[PDB]
Amino acid sequence: PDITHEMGTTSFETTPKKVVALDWVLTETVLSLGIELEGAANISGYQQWVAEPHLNADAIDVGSRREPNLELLSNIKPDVILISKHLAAAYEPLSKIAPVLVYSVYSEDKQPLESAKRITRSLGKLFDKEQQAEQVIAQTDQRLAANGAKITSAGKAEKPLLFARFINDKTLRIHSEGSLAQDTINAMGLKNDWQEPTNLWGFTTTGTEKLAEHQKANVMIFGPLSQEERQQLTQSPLWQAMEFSRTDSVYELPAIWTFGGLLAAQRLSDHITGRLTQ
Ligand SMILES: [Fe+3]
Ligand SMILES: [Fe+3]
Ligand SMILES: [Mg+2]
Ligand SMILES: [Mg+2]
Repeated sequence: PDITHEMGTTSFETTPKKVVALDWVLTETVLSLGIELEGAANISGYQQWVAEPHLNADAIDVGSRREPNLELLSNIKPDVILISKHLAAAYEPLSKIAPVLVYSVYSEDKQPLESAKRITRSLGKLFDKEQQAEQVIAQTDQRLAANGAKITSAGKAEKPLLFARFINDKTLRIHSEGSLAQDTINAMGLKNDWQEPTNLWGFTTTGTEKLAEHQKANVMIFGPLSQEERQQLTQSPLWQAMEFSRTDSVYELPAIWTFGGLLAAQRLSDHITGRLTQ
């Protein structure tokens, strides 16, 4: 019955049935184990930026990731509330409503894939889904290796990758050390063209002029992009001047969460493999 999390040890004499997750990677992880959410933070955002796996029908929006709705959470009476250390200032208030477990995929460890495995195992214990947890972990490692072997065998692993989130006309997040994207492509035997320092989420915020020092890369642009965002890239003199634009070496990915878990890594791996070996 005793579960350890980042704020100590909690006992559950029955598996918690009504589950709230207050970040999207914990939402993804709960869903990865075949468990439904009573509530999740910012469902319209999860739908836009995460997309899969699909949240269950009856899931209630319990506030923003930064501002949980305490009145609503009190009314819906969860059996467990899942947060990261990024919401630790809400630990004691949420604790008055229900048992709170603290799990952080993104920490100063900067090993998101390994953290998501550790956390998939803890939540597998919490929900009596340990076998399902071990298979999500094994299938993640299987898919990365197999996709890596395919890309390498096709002679497509030699060109380095640049992973970019569009922020505005003049601003990008480039994903490298500590990013889900980097843990994924490292496992697939690919090279990151970005070697600048990153925050604990695994990205550097940069100007778009920095792309000029990375023209030999295959550029992967995270989805989704708005019509206005995509027109800004299509029409930008800077982007159209870059070698990767002239050599058809720019790929727009679908909506896959850059701060997601094992299922995000699986989907990102599949889509990269598709684009590089089509
Ligand atoms: Fe939010
Ligand atoms: Fe964000
Ligand atoms: Mg999140
Ligand atoms: Mg990003």
